[PDB]
Amino acid sequence: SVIHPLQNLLTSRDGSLVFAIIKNCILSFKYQSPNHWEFAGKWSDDFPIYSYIRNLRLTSDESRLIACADSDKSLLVFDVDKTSKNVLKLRKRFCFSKRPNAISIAEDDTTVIIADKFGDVYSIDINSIPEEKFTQEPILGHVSMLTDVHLIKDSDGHQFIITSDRDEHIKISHYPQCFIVDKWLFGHKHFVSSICCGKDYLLLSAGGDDKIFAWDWKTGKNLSTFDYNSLIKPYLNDQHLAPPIIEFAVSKIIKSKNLPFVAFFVEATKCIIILEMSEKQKGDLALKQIITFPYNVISLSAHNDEFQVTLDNKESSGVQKNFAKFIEYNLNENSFVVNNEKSNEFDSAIIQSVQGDSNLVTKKEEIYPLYNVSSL
Amino acid sequence: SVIHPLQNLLTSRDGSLVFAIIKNCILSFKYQSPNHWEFAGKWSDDFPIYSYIRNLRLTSDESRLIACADSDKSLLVFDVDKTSKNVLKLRKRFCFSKRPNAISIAEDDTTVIIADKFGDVYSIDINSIPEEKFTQEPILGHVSMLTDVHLIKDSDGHQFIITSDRDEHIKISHYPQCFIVDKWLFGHKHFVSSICCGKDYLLLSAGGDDKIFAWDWKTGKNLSTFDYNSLIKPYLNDQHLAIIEFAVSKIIKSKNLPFVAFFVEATKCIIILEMSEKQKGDLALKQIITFPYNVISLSAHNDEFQVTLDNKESSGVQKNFAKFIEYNLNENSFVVNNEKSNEFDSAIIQSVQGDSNLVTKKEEIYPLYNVSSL
Amino acid sequence: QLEYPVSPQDMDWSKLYPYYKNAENGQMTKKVTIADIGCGFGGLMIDLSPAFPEDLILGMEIRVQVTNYVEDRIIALRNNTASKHGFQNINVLRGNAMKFLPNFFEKGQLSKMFFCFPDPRIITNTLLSEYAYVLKEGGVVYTITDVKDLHEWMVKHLEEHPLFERLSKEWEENDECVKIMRNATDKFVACFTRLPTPAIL
Amino acid sequence: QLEYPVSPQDMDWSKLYPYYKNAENGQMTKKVTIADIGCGFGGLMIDLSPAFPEDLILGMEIRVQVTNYVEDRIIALRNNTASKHGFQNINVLRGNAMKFLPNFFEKGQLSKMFFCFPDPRIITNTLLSEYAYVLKEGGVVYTITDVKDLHEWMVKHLEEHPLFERLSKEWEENDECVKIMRNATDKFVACFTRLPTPAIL
Repeated sequence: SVIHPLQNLLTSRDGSLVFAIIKNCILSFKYQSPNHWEFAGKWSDDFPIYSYIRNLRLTSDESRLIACADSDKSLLVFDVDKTSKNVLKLRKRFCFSKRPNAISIAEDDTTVIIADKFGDVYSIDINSIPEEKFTQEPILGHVSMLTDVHLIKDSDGHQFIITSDRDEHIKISHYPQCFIVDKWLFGHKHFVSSICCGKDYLLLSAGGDDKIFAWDWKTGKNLSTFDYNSLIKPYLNDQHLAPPIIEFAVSKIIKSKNLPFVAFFVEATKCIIILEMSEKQKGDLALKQIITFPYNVISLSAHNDEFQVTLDNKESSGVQKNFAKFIEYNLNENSFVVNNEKSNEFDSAIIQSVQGDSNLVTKKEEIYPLYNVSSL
Repeated sequence: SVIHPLQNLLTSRDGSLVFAIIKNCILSFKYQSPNHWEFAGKWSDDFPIYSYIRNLRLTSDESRLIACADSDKSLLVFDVDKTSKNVLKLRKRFCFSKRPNAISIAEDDTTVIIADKFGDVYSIDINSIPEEKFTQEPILGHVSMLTDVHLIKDSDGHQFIITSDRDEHIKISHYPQCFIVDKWLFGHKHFVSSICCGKDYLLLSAGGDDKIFAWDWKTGKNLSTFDYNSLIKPYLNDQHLAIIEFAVSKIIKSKNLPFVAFFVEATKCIIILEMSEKQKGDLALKQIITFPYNVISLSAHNDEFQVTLDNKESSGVQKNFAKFIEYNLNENSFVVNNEKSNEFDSAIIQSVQGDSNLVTKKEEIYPLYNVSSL
Repeated sequence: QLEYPVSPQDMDWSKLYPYYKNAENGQMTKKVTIADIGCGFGGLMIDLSPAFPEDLILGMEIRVQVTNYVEDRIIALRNNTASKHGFQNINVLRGNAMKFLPNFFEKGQLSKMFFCFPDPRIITNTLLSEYAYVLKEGGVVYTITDVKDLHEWMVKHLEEHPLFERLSKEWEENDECVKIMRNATDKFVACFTRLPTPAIL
Repeated sequence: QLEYPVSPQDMDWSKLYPYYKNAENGQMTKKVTIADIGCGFGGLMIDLSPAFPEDLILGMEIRVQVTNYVEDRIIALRNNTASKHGFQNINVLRGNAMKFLPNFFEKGQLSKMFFCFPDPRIITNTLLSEYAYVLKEGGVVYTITDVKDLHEWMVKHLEEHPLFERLSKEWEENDECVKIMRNATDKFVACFTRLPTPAIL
């Protein structure tokens, strides 16, 4: 009997609401420090074949939560009761022909940008009634597999959508005038898996390459690159052995909200690497810290100035622990440190939220595949 | 009693037919050497105010002759009887809103390009029936006064119309795709009055400027310029008082020989330049030919030039109405053919007497110097 | 008496646009690219100036008093300005667009041509061919008037000329130039693309 | 395995078009300006070569046997030639236009794009936006096929895309490229202008 590892966390803006993906389910927990975790409901997807749930996102007013269901190629929209015992109420399911892969909410806070597996991008008004048969053309498209979407805005309030793909492209298009490609960012030799947007047109991108890329996206200029090869080398294992030799990929790159820090993780390693963003010369990166964990990092998230991590603890022994870690910045020590109490209580809250459920607690081989970015 | 000077000559291809403009009339004469001139008819325009006739042109088959009538802002079409006693039969009159100023026949030999006083260019099918009220839009246009038109053709059989104007422009347009300006030739500082087209995209242009201009019109490049100021200076008179103002009136090419002739308005000569066979566009003086009167028109028939003179003020027997200049291979020079010219004067005098229209008071003679007005 | 060049290549632009004279070469770093035909008192130019800082913009007017007024006006703007480049990209000259455009501009030189509130013809089937000449392929002709008849006149000739194609209302709603036009001191608008010339090789 | 540049600026064109390498600078004197998408055995290129001597023309094909054939073919043409410039302006590479066009060509770099007898989709509402990117304003898309259905497909998407406008039959009859198309080894033709982008300043 093992509990399915957590696929992702999403923390509300104040910190009191945390959402977690496990298999085809979303668990909500309410939080009050120091370290009090209260179960706040379980939603399960009731539709080889793995019913993935992905891309948890809260609207700006946090009234609603959106996500993608693979079973259904759908955009789930939930109502969020900050007071209820069960916090999530599934109220809509927008279905698509190909399964969503990445999403972003528009500035209007009502339009959702869906990027699908096949390279098309759609927009959806979440207020509208789900059409039984889907009938609208892509807003733009690539002929390669889409990897990430971000709505973004220049100083003048002009909107752009940034899409990245399996064929090393980072495309910047006008929005809503999506028939107009603004430019591409050129530099990646390998698929790009992840982008995050910074201050003053700073963009950070990563994936199959050996380096993290920094751009000014207005300029389109590649400001610099950070080589992380001599850091993850020791962390590489025989899961980085590539079919009929060393192959590794950044899985996610993410930014602290106020501090000049960026974190990322390489798929199937047991660390996250933290770089500092130069305040002197925009785009310049330097190593700040590496944090190691008892298991492989499976997801990386940020809440304000703290990072959360989720781990593959499929193979623990006795009492299953270490499902997630909360890393906080210590101004005194000038360093990032795990918050063991809050993490440990979370493990406790997870164990008791989930037991009974034969779906979530199950055989080790009945656990959804957890390492899916190498397949690019 | 003075006979109205001749405004222009036009010689048929073989040389046996000559046409002349006098006032509002066209006289035809038949010719056989050495020096036999036979009167072959008089047509008169029966429509301050001067009923000019201008721009005599023969179709390619010489079946018809076209011209412009100012009285009527019309394109006259005549039938040409090479055998009849009276050679010309006016058969059509195509009227326009503004008076034609220059014309050119298209490659098809049936379409006439009319360039008018106001800057518009029309095409007319001479086979068609003259519409009582004129109803068709210009094929192209300038906002300045149009000075000359030439239909022209590149090696690939592509047609172009070249138009020049009072504001120094030489425009090259596609034909019949006249909505497409090919290019302009830039260089003239003053109005352009005359263009003539040569071999291998050579073009020659002149007018108010001090120089003759040479171009490659495909290239659009100005190959060179020939300054003729130190030649006509001695020939200038007090009709060039505006302070020295003079203008080339017409520039024209010999048909087979490498020679170009032109005249400056109200001078008594024509200047003949040679076209370089070594370097295309290069010009050099060859000869100046002086006459007893001002040259009023300049024309070419094969390798001979004809000239027409303002002999308003002769005394006794009115002579020297025209001159035929021929090239003498022996002497390597151009020379007047006095016999042929003199007999022509004779044929003119006897073709025209009786007519109170053509023989008249000296002040009742149409103005003869009209290019300076630009 | 009008002053205009013998050819576009003889035109000295360094007096109207002194800020774009290279002090080393004695050369122009930029070329006039936008034209306001009948610029009147220069309002549209003023609004275009900061919207197209990379572009040289020229206004043409035939009225002498109006051009002197505008010269003084932009000279002022230039000095009443903080930056070293304020309104440096904008100017006027007295000239006749119906006649001498090709003296000032090379073939396909301009990107935009504006005819805003033309006097009840600078638009003619015949004049359009000359405008097509100086306007690059892909360039545009912008048109605004309050006179319905004038608007329909302009539209008919632009649409009939083989080298011009009307742009859609959707296109206009997304275009900054149209906004600036609609907001320059009952407004009918039409815009046209200068179609590529059919290749006669 | 396809070879393509990291960016258009990293592309070395001096190997495909050695005759346009400046020996002094080590620089390119000319840029690729015409593109034949799915050039097959290179016929259209051969015919375009002498018609556009000032222009660099590139053919792209995904089939490797076909590209090797065409490489050898043009190498031959180049040596089988009197002049020092015969067929020097034409070449091919194996690549995927549906994916890597922007790796080879800067924004607005091309003047012409040909899709002649495309295999019964390189034409898509979605792909058109990328083509619009590398095709300059005023540039043109040329289309010829013998399949009525294919012709109507191409036409619908080109005409529905905001950045493309069909050229008239009158335009086609005057255009050399259309002639050369119609005469390259029951022929439906359509041509489109790359409209100017609405200014989003």
